[PDB]
Amino acid sequence: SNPRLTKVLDEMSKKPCVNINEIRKMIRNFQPQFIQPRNGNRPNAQPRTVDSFEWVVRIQSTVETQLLGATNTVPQQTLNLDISFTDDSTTITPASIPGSISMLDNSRHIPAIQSMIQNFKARYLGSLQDTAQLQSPQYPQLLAYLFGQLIAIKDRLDLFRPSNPLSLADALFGFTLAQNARPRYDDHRHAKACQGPLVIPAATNSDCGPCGFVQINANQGLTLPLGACLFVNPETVNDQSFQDFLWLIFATHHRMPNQMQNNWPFSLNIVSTCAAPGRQAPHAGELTDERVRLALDTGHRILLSMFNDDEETLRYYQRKGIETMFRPCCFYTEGGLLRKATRYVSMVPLNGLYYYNGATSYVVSPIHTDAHPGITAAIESFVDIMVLQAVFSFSGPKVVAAKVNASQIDAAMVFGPAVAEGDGFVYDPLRPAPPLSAFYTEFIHRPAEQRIFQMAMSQIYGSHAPLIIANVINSIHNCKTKIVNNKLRATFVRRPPGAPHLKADTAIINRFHDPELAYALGILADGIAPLDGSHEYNVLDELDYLFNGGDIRNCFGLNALNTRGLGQIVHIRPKREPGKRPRRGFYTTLDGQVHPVTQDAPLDEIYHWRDHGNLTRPYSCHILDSQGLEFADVSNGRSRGKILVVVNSPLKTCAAYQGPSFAPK
Amino acid sequence: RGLGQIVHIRPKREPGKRPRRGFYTTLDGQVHPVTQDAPLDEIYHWRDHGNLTRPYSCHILDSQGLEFADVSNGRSRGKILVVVNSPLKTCAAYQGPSFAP
Amino acid sequence: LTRPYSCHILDSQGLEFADVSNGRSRGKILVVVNSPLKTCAAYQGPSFAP
Amino acid sequence: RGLGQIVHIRPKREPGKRPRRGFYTTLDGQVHPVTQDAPLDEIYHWRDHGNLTRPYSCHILDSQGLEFADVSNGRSRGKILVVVNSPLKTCAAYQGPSFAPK
Repeated sequence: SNPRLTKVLDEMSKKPCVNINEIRKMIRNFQPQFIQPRNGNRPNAQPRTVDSFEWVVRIQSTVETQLLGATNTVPQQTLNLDISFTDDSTTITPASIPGSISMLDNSRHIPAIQSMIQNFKARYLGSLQDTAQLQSPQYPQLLAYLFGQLIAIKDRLDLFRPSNPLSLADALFGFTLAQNARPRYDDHRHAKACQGPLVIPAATNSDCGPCGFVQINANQGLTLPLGACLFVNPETVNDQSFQDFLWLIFATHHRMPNQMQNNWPFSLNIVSTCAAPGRQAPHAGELTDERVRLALDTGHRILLSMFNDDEETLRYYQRKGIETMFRPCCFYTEGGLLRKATRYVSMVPLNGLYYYNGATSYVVSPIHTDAHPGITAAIESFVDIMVLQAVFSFSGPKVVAAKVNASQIDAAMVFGPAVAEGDGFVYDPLRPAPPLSAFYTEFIHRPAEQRIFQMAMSQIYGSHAPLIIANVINSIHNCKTKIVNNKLRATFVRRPPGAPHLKADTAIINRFHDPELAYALGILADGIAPLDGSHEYNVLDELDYLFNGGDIRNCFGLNALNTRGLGQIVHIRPKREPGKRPRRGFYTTLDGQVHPVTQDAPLDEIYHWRDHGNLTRPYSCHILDSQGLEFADVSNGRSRGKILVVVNSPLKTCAAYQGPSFAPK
Repeated sequence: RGLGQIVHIRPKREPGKRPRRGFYTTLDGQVHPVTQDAPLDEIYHWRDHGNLTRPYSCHILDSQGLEFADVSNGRSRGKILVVVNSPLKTCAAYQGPSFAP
Repeated sequence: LTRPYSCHILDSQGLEFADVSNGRSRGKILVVVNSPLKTCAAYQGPSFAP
Repeated sequence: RGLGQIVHIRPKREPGKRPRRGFYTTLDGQVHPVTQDAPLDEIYHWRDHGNLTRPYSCHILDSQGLEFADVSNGRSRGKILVVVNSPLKTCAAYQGPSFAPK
């Protein structure tokens, strides 16, 4: 019993959303055109070490409006997307909910492992023949996360070509470092990486690279260690690339923050049937580019075999790991927080029994070889943040404002039309700000911003939907981020810890980036209607739609003429009620003031809004309420013409303007 | 002496139409909005002259969309007593005509 | 986390409860319990008052 | 002038028998093919004279398996005005017989 819900569901059924394969196909293979620090210009030559956490590759995209009837031409705007590309952040949390993390099934690792432990094992420990005690939990997650982090290191070094280079292996290990200095990469204020040169662990009897080793032979003993066990044939253990891959994984695991390092120990250790190949501990210049690449390849093969050859969750965890160092940069001065509350993947210490003999499959294009995986991971994340944006805004702007002496019992005041009763909260400013998990959770549980999310994600990803959905929900539940009174100034990565202040002391908490990108990519978009082609506009009625609780962005008939001469086009007068009583009218802006209008007068000096061109803040709630207005016309015609807007962006996907939406017709 | 614990003011949520911020207009045209329900003494004020207030002060010109709910356990309908012992009282004490008896 | 069986109020007779807030006494709450000794059967066990 | 980000060409989206790929043949012999979605500007990329091209040049002879998806709502159904003034405009200039496609 909800007409809007059923209408939207039927629409989404009519025009299925574009599954992610198109996004991957489009983004996989273009190099960035230019990379520069977010605020300013790049220097002549890049410094020795990435040290300013603002460098961001950007993706230009512009809009030009064009129409006859206006006084002068309209200047073009630059809607460009940015990618953080330097700053670090955590993404792994221990919390969980039912679907947040699942354990794989060792239904094809147990037969072989038992048949290989029954024969080559001293004939005095007894016959095992039970195939039921080999039931340790199967959680091969953290390996993929570390793999992703390693790929991220590689990509970050490649993009920001430093002046004096070093081999990726050399930079990662950091042989020629100082006592407690930062690694060659990731050396800045926010950097979180174990400093100092990496230390090889020890010179024990049974070594097989960085991890422990146990053999199964007659004149020996057998005792499976506690962590994970990767049972492999003697052929590969004595191979070369595999040893290098193990060393690389170990190396990237010891650069995590010390505390998080203690939480999730690197417990891998291999068991086979041949003599232990002593640890090699490469140093100075043993590993080189091609050898590293070969090791990466073999490691990817190993991980795929560990995942029951799933390759869709593997790519998921790999993306999530690579996301600690690449991520989209917000676009609105509000502060770019919608991402910060959706970035957590639950995890558990690795464990289980794994057997690896061959390949069992071949993937045409794995993530680790696609010409800068960082960008593709960042955009793969953005294509989800935008869907979340679309679902939250399904009802209204969902503002959160500040008022002094607000009741510390309930924080729900009605703001007027265009803001549904549920949303539109308020909070005292002089006390610590709210936690921002006290709103989102309340938003994504209703059976209107839930089913939409369900079906949209289902269409985007298909069978491997639940995992993402479940996980993101968990992220919302425990997010410590808080709302703040500051601005990002549109040329920063983080709020400058000075005294930026809000224009209206309020924050809209459901906008992350302009919906135009959502339309272009084909994903779901809401509210705001698309602007790419000829449009019939009726100012005399569009403006009316505005003052009764709209937003200017839908009203592309106004922005065109905002200061091109809208003045001598339309007048506003209080009301001409021919009967009961001649009362006067007024309107309320996003602030409290309720300045009124008494007589006929040109519109240009009654509202007088800032003119950006044809790209205004979509959820700014310019006017909340207004009663008693007429909007007379002051020119025959000249208020029922045409307008043409052209937007060309480099990320136009395959099915660009054929996606579901429910913006006013 | 009360009216901070006896009566509250809240916007009217009666129909299913768009919620609107109730407002009332004082004498000088200062439209006052009432968004979040609050105790009455925090929304409107006026000097206490006991029970002799300026008769025609024209306090509130108009108001639209307002509700008044009490928050005291049924002791908002009390009785009061007033005594006016003026020294220029005459025979026809209160027998004169009026408009609103 | 209050003591489960503290047996606070044994009995009461003749009492009424009326709210004095404009319809914001029926809110929602969220609780998170990330214990480190969670097992596979997270919450699938039987009970008495589901 | 920007036809590029207006229309895409893709091989074919036949929902049944077989996903084969498409190609076109120019006036020369070469039969260079098209496999995936891509902007039109780098698949044909013809010389631009303005609004007066060789009328009988046979730019493309054959093509099988193409779709021409649109990549912008509208922006591909507008108007155009061409003015040609020549000094030899005769008396009855645009009132002569012809059989060009309607």
